[PDB]
Amino acid sequence: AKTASGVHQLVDIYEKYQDLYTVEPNNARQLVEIAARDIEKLLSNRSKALVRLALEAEKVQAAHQWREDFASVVYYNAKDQRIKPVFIDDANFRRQVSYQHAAVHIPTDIYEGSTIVLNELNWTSALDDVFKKNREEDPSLLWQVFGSATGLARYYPASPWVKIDLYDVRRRPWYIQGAASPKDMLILVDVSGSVSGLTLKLIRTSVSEMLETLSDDDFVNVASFNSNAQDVSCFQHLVQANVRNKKVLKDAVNNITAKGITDYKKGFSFAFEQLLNYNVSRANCNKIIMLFTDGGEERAQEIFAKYNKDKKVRVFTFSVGQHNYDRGPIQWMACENKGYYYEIPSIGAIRINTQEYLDVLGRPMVLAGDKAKQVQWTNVYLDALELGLVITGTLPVFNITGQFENKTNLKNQLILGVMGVDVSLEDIKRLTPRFTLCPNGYYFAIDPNGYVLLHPNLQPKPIGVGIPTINLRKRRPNVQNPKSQEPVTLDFLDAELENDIKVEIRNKMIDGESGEKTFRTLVKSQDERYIDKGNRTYTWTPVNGTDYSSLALVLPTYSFYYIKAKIEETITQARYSETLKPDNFEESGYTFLAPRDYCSDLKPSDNNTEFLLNFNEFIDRKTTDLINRVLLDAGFTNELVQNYWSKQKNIKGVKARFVVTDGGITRVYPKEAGENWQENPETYEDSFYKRSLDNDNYVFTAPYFNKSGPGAYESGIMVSKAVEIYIQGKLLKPAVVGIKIDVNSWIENFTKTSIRMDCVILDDGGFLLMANHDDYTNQIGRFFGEIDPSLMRHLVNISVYAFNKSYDYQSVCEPGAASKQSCITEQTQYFFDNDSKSFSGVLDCGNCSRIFHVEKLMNTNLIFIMVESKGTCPCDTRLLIQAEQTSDGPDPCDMVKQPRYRKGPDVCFDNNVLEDYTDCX
Amino acid sequence: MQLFGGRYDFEDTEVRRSNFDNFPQALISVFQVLTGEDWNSVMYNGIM
Amino acid sequence: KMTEEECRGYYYVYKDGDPTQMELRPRQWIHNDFHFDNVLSAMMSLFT
Ligand SMILES: *[C@@H]1O[C@H](CO)[C@@H](O[C@@H]2O[C@H](CO)[C@@H](O[C@@H]3O[C@H](CO)[C@@H](O)[C@H](O)[C@H]3NC(C)=O)[C@H](O)[C@H]2NC(C)=O)[C@H](O)[C@H]1NC(C)=O
Ligand SMILES: *[C@@H]1O[C@H](CO)[C@@H](O[C@@H]2O[C@H](CO)[C@@H](O[C@@H]3O[C@H](CO)[C@@H](O)[C@H](O)[C@@H]3O)[C@H](O)[C@H]2NC(C)=O)[C@H](O)[C@H]1NC(C)=O
Ligand SMILES: *[C@@H]1O[C@H](CO)[C@@H](O[C@@H]2O[C@H](CO)[C@@H](O[C@@H]3O[C@H](CO)[C@@H](O)[C@H](O)[C@@H]3O)[C@H](O)[C@H]2NC(C)=O)[C@H](O)[C@H]1NC(C)=O
Ligand SMILES: *[C@@H]1O[C@H](CO)[C@@H](O[C@@H]2O[C@H](CO)[C@@H](O)[C@H](O)[C@H]2NC(C)=O)[C@H](O)[C@H]1NC(C)=O
Ligand SMILES: *[C@@H]1O[C@H](CO)[C@@H](O[C@@H]2O[C@H](CO)[C@@H](O)[C@H](O)[C@H]2NC(C)=O)[C@H](O)[C@H]1NC(C)=O
Ligand SMILES: *[C@@H]1O[C@H](CO)[C@@H](O[C@@H]2O[C@H](CO)[C@@H](O)[C@H](O)[C@H]2NC(C)=O)[C@H](O)[C@H]1NC(C)=O
Ligand SMILES: *[C@@H]1O[C@H](CO)[C@@H](O[C@@H]2O[C@H](CO)[C@@H](O)[C@H](O)[C@H]2NC(C)=O)[C@H](O)[C@H]1NC(C)=O
Ligand SMILES: *[C@@H]1O[C@H](CO)[C@@H](O)[C@H](O)[C@H]1NC(C)=O
Ligand SMILES: *[C@@H]1O[C@H](CO)[C@@H](O)[C@H](O)[C@H]1NC(C)=O
Ligand SMILES: *[C@@H]1O[C@H](CO)[C@@H](O)[C@H](O)[C@H]1NC(C)=O
Ligand SMILES: *[C@@H]1O[C@H](CO)[C@@H](O)[C@H](O)[C@H]1NC(C)=O
Ligand SMILES: *[C@@H]1O[C@H](CO)[C@@H](O)[C@H](O)[C@H]1NC(C)=O
Ligand SMILES: *[C@@H]1O[C@H](CO)[C@@H](O)[C@H](O)[C@H]1NC(C)=O
Ligand SMILES: *[C@@H]1O[C@H](CO)[C@@H](O)[C@H](O)[C@H]1NC(C)=O
Ligand SMILES: [Ca+2]
Repeated sequence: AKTASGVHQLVDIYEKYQDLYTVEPNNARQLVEIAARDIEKLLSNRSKALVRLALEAEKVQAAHQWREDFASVVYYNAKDQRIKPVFIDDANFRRQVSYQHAAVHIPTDIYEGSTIVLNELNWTSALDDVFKKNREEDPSLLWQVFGSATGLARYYPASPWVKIDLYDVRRRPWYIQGAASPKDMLILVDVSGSVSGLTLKLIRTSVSEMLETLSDDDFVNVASFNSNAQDVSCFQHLVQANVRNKKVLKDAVNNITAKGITDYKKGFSFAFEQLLNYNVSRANCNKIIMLFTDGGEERAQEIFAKYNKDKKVRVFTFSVGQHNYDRGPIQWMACENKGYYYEIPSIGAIRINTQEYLDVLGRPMVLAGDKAKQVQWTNVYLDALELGLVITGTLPVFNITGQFENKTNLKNQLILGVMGVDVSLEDIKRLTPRFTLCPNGYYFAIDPNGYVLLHPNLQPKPIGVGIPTINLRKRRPNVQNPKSQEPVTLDFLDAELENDIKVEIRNKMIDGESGEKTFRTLVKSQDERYIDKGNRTYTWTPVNGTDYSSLALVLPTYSFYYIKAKIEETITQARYSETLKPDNFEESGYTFLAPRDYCSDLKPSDNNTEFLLNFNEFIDRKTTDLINRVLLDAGFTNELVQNYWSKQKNIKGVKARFVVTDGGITRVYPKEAGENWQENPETYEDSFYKRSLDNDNYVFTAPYFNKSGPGAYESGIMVSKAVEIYIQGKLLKPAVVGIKIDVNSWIENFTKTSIRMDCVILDDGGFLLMANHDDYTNQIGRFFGEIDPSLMRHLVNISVYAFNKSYDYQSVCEPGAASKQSCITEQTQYFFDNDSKSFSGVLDCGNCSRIFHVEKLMNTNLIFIMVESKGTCPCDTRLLIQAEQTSDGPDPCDMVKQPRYRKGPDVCFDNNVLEDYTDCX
Repeated sequence: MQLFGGRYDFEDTEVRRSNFDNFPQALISVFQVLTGEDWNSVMYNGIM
Repeated sequence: KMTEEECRGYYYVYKDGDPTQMELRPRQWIHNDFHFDNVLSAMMSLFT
């Protein structure tokens, strides 16, 4: 390893050129306080661009007139009088964009003409000049949008829409938070004998549609009332309503029987208990009870007289179905208790009725129009127009038409709509430098609920389902199968490894003000195989402006310092570019260049050859710190070719050498065997480069088996060493040099060392490197519990080498029984625990005995086992299986019990002495 | 009204509308069988 | 919808009441074919 690589010679290279550098600090605290000042300014400007859409949106409403007939309206109707304007290709939006006319999206449920719809296209044409101004006030803006209470939606860039499209903007995550407050909600399902048949299937449906209008500040709990009132939920109190906890209740709802006697008196007395307590958590805000019965001959005056003295719990009742019972008392229940009775005839009417429930709760906001205009940011979701992960900012729009003059004031209440301006996370991730700071380092951000904005494993493909059951006997060769308007709300304690130290970090970061902590942790390696253990130094600050985020910068402790590119000779860097041409592949090696940024580039879809040739052309025009670094990187890896690898020429051995540096230059030297380098050319998303920087010794990685393709005897295994540099009392780790061991050659040493019994060269990770005995020589790189589990189940039990079992929430699997779906998986990851590299044992599986002796090698990543036998009586107990097994999530009934620390918001509008509740009805 | 008692629940979306789930609904439905019109739909729903 | 102005466009016909199996139709007035408007049209329906 010391000879085949020129690591010590590459030490000689960085130590040779004492010029061309100035090692600069990171300070950390300084980088985060600077980056916090930028993410504020990002939100500052977009923040206001709602404020121009709110003020000029209200003014045109006050002068509208209300035209009844229409003989004059010329909009776009983005699903196909009508216009058909030009389209420019763009890369900010990766689609066709218009810039000159607003679009209009109308749901395919509601249109004719309509005196309601068409009259609202009249005045919302006036917004477009305000739309057009902010583009020229500020470039790089994403989808501005006016949603509306009647289902309309206008958005300025105008792109065509993305086979049956449901998409109702009145139920979309960003429209609901900006039109309400948090809700302690409680759904009660009448389950007597009177509801079997048509009215059963509706409630099973209508509850399942109600839970999708929740954000993640809302709380629910489902309580059938019957003879007695119980919670058919396994919760007995209020949940937090994650993505997850909403999935629990739907399997509870879809198995409700129907028989017994209605009472409404044990039921409500069970219900007003639940919204009390004040022990668990709750949002302490607009308390809703919702009552899904079918009619019943009771004005239950008693319970409201005992619990609604103060009238601080509003009651939505709904009646479903086509029973001929009384709808009498139920209309009395809501109209007294500030409710708003609605009625669900059948399927199809369900989507329209369960969304108007939010407009009723907007009544305290419309009575407090001075303070209520704050920008409420929704957390994170995938946009329906296919842009990536976006974050929205919302601000409601009121129907001020009667102010300071007053007037009759009939509908001085319910709002018009919600203005929205979306933000990409890439917009954020270009503010967050991740190119000076050591691939295990990364910015990172947490919302007040404990959810994530910038952890680098967000990865589109939404989360969190049980075992994804699909039958194929139920479907038809037909309809589109909806695309889950579900957000992507990842827990911080599930984005990484859970630890007693990190929970202290998370609970302080979610509200606190400064701080930092340095400690020892387990680190899950990328494309999970491997857990390392190392040190981290990481800080946090809240955003000086809003509270709706807080940053944090994770650092390896050897990463305070970095290399400054500084070339002031201009001939030396041109010679370094001369290395970087493809003409010199026999000279240097296949030199590959990671996709990075500058002025006018593109990304290589595996045509790194094209990107390199595109990159070659750039400096030839020029004949700003990333452009200088790669040039500075270019010759320092070249001198390992011409001064150490040029003098060797295809030894007894190696097969193929390689050098990965940060700055994105990787070189494989023979270049016939290099073209097979089958991994990621991105150094920061590279797997072994990061792992190599953690350890201070040699790292062996076992490739997979079958994997897609020729990773094999063809390939071999991988060696690595981080390169430590001693500048003037400092420690910098720029490069990683790798040797790719020819396997049969390393059999040939392993064979002749045996002749001068069952032995396994084994890694950390339980992956077979090599063995004797020739049955194992084809399995190479398979986890050894799939080979000899009787040893391995014993071997961990007589320790080293232990395991954690995380859960991943975004991997995709194959559905079971009763194409590609995301599902919650498990991941066993094996690691070393304990020192004292001498582990002997004597195994008796049962009725046959045999001998262990396990020897960890020194200054490297290697387990060497000597086991003696196979030929005695066998022991096929099980298989310790790595990889990912599709399984469930954690127990939700017990995760809720010791819940998870967090904070709610601070507005909670409720209960004006004004309002006046006579509508309902 | 005692043999069929409004047991016409079914859990579907089709309007099996000649139910017996009242008194005068049962009176009209019963008359239908005497005129011999459509007493399949009546009967098929009884045995289902 | 019940009314002349408010009944055009498209809507959702569900084959059996699973709210995923969702299909489209245009909607319009089905004038129900044995109508009582004119006394000529009435006697053709009292005949049935
Ligand atoms: C496993 O296979 C290896 C081949 O990849 C063998 O490695 C070779 O071992 C030689 C002696 O053991 C080394 O020779 C030394 O090389 C250095 C410079 O490389 C010279 O300065 C030394 O003078 C020279 N030693 C002597 C006595 O002259 C090779 O460097 C080394 N590597 C190669 C050829 O790539 C291992 O020997 C082999 N293991 C066994 C047990 O056979
Ligand atoms: C909503 O639609 C109506 C039309 O249905 C738009 O009203 C039109 O408004 C313009 C100016 O706002 C009027 O133009 C003026 O016409 C007079 C002639 O009477 C002319 O002398 C003026 O110099 C000016 O050109 C136009 O008459 C009027 N249309 C009708 C049919 O009355 C209205 O602008 C739309 N709303 C928004 C917000 O754009
Ligand atoms: C914003 O608030 C104002 C509050 O007045 C709303 O204006 C009112 O809207 C109603 C809608 O029904 C208008 O009623 C209509 O009146 C015509 C007049 O002949 C009648 O024929 C119709 O049948 C209908 O009932 C009412 O006139 C109107 N008020 C005034 C003073 O014009 C306005 O609509 C609200 N905006 C939105 C988008 O809801
Ligand atoms: C949570 O609410 C319950 C009410 O259900 C409270 O329970 C009572 O606790 C006191 C002591 O604090 C006992 O003396 C009572 O016997 C309990 N009630 C009943 C009905 O047994 C409880 O205090 C609340 N707080 C916590 C932290 O649990
Ligand atoms: C928002 O950030 C500014 C700038 O950091 C804060 O100003 C700090 O004020 C303290 C005194 O309380 C000084 O000791 C710090 O040196 C200041 N910061 C800097 C970078 O110099 C301001 O206090 C923050 N806002 C709030 C409310 O805490
Ligand atoms: C990526 O793009 C380059 C184009 O520069 C491809 O290289 C060419 O491959 C074709 C055959 O596939 C040869 O005939 C050409 O001579 C190659 N060179 C050039 C300059 O065109 C490369 O194959 C592409 N890779 C993939 C996977 O498509
Ligand atoms: C994940 O792995 C770590 C390995 O350190 C486990 O942490 C140790 O747990 C033992 C007992 O289980 C304690 O005695 C040690 O103090 C822990 N060490 C550290 C560094 O925390 C952890 O328990 C594992 N978690 C799971 C779920 O398996
Ligand atoms: C916000 O807008 C102002 C004025 O338009 C501009 O100076 C500033 O650069 C913008 N913020 C960012 C982060 O670009
Ligand atoms: C109802 O179905 C759910 C989901 O399969 C299951 O968890 C529950 O135990 C079932 N209850 C009964 C009584 O079958
Ligand atoms: C982390 O740093 C501490 C002190 O600098 C050191 O004792 C410890 O060995 C380091 N962790 C590892 C895994 O080396
Ligand atoms: C892949 O390896 C497995 C061993 O688990 C083997 O059963 C399978 O046959 C291999 N794939 C192919 C295509 O042979
Ligand atoms: C393995 O560890 C478990 C942990 O409790 C222990 O109960 C068991 O005795 C150990 N196995 C053996 C063979 O001693
Ligand atoms: C290492 O493991 C052995 C048993 O495998 C145990 O007795 C010993 O205490 C361990 N040492 C440490 C430092 O944990
Ligand atoms: C167990 O031991 C007995 C002798 O006591 C032997 O006859 C038998 O074959 C053994 N069975 C196994 C499964 O090892
Ligand atoms: Ca009843």
